[PDB]
Amino acid sequence: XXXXXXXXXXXXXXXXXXXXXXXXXXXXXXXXXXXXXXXXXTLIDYEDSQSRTMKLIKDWKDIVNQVGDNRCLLQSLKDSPYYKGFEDKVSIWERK
Amino acid sequence: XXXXXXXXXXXXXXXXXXXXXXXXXXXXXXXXXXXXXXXXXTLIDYEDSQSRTMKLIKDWKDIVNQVGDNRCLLQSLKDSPYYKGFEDKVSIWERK
Repeated sequence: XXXXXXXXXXXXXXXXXXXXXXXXXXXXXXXXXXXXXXXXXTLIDYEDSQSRTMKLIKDWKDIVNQVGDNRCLLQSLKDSPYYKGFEDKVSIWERK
Repeated sequence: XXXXXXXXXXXXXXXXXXXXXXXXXXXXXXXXXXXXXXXXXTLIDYEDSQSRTMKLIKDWKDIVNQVGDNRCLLQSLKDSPYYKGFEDKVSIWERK
């Protein structure tokens, strides 16, 4: 609204300013932690020679490549100058 | 997907219940998180027999009692049913 873009002009500017650093990082990091893994491990029924039953896993590269993307994304976050205030969550996701 | 939300419906109702807990707890935790930065170690100038100069510390109990309050507050957070989604930050502040 025309009245609100003036009245809130400072709150809007400061947010856009911070877009170069902490806020963009915030967004991307939240997404990385929310995703966690590329996909749930596939549950596939499998049968051996002797008639047992078992669920097995497939599509591993889909899962592993997401992990590699997340680790290199954390390395990309390690180059930000505002990393000193957010290092502690990065340690969590690093060890995880 | 429709197949997904009905298939996972058993979890969604319980996750909402979990959320009610988690939000109430989270808000309380936020207050503790906001607190930590404010405390300042006492700094004072002191002089020995031989005329050196040194800054020293006082008012220790003011600092230590806040730490005890924070640890028992974390124990109070450990009894919440929504602790399973927020355990990882509690581990940070526990070790810290």
